[PDB]
Amino acid sequence: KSPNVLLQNLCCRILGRSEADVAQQFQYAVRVIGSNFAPTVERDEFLVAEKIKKELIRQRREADAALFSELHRKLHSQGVLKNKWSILYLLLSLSEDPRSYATLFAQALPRDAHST
Amino acid sequence: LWEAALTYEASKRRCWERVGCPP
Amino acid sequence: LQQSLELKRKMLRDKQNKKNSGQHLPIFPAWVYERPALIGDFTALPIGTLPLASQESAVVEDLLYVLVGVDGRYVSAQPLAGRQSRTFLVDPNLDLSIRELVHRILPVAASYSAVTRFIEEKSSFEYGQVNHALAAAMRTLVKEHLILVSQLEQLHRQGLLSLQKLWFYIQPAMRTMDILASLATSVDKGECLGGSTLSLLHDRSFSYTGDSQAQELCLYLTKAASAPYFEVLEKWIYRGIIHDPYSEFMVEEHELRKERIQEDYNDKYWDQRYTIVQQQIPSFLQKMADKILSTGKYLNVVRECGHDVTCPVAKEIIYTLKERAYVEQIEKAFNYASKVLLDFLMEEKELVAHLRSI
Amino acid sequence: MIHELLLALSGYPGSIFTWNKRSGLQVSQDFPFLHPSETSVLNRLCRLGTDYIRFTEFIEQYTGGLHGIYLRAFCTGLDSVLQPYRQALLDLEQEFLGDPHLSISHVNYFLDQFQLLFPSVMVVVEQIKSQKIHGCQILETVYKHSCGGLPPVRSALEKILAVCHGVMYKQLSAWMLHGLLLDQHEE
Amino acid sequence: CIINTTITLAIVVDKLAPRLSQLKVLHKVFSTGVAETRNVVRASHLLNTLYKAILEYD
Amino acid sequence: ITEAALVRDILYVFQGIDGKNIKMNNTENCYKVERSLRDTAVRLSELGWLHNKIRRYTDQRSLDRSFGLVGQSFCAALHQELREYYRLLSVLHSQLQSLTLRRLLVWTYDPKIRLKTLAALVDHCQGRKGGELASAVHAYTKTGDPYMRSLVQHILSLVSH
Repeated sequence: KSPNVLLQNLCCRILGRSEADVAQQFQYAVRVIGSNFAPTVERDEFLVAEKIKKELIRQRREADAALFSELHRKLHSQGVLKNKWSILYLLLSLSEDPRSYATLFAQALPRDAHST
Repeated sequence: LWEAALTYEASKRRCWERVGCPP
Repeated sequence: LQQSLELKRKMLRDKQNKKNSGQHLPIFPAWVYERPALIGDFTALPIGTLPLASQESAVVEDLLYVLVGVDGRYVSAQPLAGRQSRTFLVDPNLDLSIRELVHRILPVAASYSAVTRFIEEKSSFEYGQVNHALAAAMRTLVKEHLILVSQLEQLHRQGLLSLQKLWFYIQPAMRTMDILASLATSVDKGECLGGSTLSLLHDRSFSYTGDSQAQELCLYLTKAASAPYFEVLEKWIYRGIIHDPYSEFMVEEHELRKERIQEDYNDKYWDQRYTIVQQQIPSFLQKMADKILSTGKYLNVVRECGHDVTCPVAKEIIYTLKERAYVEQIEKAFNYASKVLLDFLMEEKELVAHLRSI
Repeated sequence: MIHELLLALSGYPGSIFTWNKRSGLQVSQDFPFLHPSETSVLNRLCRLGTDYIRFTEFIEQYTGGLHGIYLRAFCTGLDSVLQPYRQALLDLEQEFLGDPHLSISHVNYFLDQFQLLFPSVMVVVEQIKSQKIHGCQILETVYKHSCGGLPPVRSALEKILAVCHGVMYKQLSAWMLHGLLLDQHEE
Repeated sequence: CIINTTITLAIVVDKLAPRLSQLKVLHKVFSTGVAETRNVVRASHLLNTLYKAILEYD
Repeated sequence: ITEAALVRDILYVFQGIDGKNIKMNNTENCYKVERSLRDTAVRLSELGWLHNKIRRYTDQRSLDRSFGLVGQSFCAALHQELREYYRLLSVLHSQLQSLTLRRLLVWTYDPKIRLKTLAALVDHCQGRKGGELASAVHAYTKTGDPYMRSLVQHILSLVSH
């Protein structure tokens, strides 16, 4: 498939509808996904792993923070995933706490120092 | 399509003389 | 480096002869101080650095070591810690542009070594309850400083890093470690323990108010250092207890039961038993400092006979800037201790009938 | 030594982990392809296999000590207490079946909970062998260590005490109820 | 279940534990019934050994 | 010789074992290697020196029956803290086959503060038994450091039982 047809499958997955029904939200999804296609930060899985561990430690779930360390190695063990940074960066962002400041902590490199 | 084929019925067989990729 | 052991012995003796009821106050063993391990500081091509384009790549990896505590092949850390401004020795025969350039980068290396020593020194038992927490809040800021340099080293593996690129990258770390080194030396130089190290952080929060980058670091360190001191206030304002194993609180309790017992000769209590300590007020609680002492003063004279303290407030007290919550929580338990002790005195052992009989 | 180690810890030796009646399981210490540090971790794991081979030899030899019933109840308790070590070994086998390269530090972390329980029950067997502890004094012998203070060790010896209390209650429900004793040379 | 799940030596021996326990009793019970010439003593001794050997296991 | 050999060397010396290029196992003063070589090994080997101390004590204390009910339980809690350090050594070995995160300093930062606390609990509780032994574990939990506060107060809950 292509990403343009594949975005419409996502709009039919989240909103339970057919592609002939939902077309105003897909119109918005093309606006935000298009013109923001290229990756803006330098890719490294190490910083994202050390942030998912920090997040799982912060919720007093210290047992899952080192189970993630055994789950992240199997991704490298199998080896059919090309961009492991992007999917982890996405899965960290959609994370909810079952139950502040970030300019102080470690952030990704801006890619602006290089002549892109 | 491939993730749709990925929902298949798996064979849970194994031997000692077959360690790597032995379905 | 050794006069700190003298300092630790003096503060040891002070807490020891002060708090005479409990078991001996905790200490570290001596080797924790005597290790050079815990303090962060402790074939190489003799071509006289001929090749001009390779000099940048050689010195920048020596820089990637020197940013985080390690002497380089060409840069070298001088054997001070006599002073605290730890200077470095670059190789003489360098490109002067490069030698000057790493001279501009080395202040973040010097402002790192004076931070790790502060956290290593003020994590000892003699420095109270709050100067422990001030050296506690700086280490999450040490973590990011290391993470940048490891990411730059792994980028340097690909050859896509320059000395100018590195000098561009480290600009936030040059500021943040400098504010931590300023706070470290300001707590060390003027001896600041307990409430005195809670005043100085509140002063630097007013120094940086319009930057909003150095303010947020400093305001984070204030709320983190205010956690033990305000928790003693969370007992002393609501109950008569000051648990205070290191005498850092604004209120100390004298054992002047020794002179005045079974007859209160001084009628001891208001005058000589409960005193306020002036240097251990954190300079933002001066406004009700008399009321803080009198609040717990009103509770314990009930606690002498009435075992119950029945404070229904039990309000969590914490430092906040811009917004004054810790004034009225003091006023609430001050109103309650005053109301209980008064109405106790007027209903129970009534004062109108005794004055009538006088 | 990934499968030979699970086999030697299963109690079947092999001429890397050379069984010696003096030195239990013993690696033969001179290898040009591995080196002295992993040798030490292997020796540390061979302590557990040494204890397991001595336990299974004691149970096979005395399931019927010198002859008789109260220590017969002791061994029937003892193999059932050693059962989770077997089943944890069988779980290691499935995990090494799943992944082809897992460490010894992986095995060490999984078996360091039996690394404690085995030398603690060794002294419980050793006092019975040394003092020729006859009949109902075995009940006292396991109970004075049922004041253990490793909580796994206390519970593991409690299971053995419950088992051999079974044969104590069995003889007592004969003599208190039908009036006859049922004891040959034990009491 | 061999011909139709993984199976090894170390699984089949632990599966056959409560059977290999019962066979060892037969190795000692039959050993007295094979070690003996008249037809009355060879049956009387055999039948008496069983009544002794179960009272061992009570 | 290479820093990769130094990595696998220093990983076994994390366990405290004698390695290839670093020889001295705190017999005379401390661990010594024989510039990534000297200084980084002299960094990381002190975690194995910590391993040597807090495991020497519990290897002796589990072999002493006179230590009592409150100190075989103290010996149980000190073992529970060591198993998770071997878990960290397990993940340290598994990422080798990069794993040159400045020679594992973030990976061995969270052990070293915990181990210098466990070594403190070891050598302050040396010689004490009975109700005096739980008093020394309580003589560490006025530490405002919550990583050290939540550690010893967890060890108090196992000792005080």
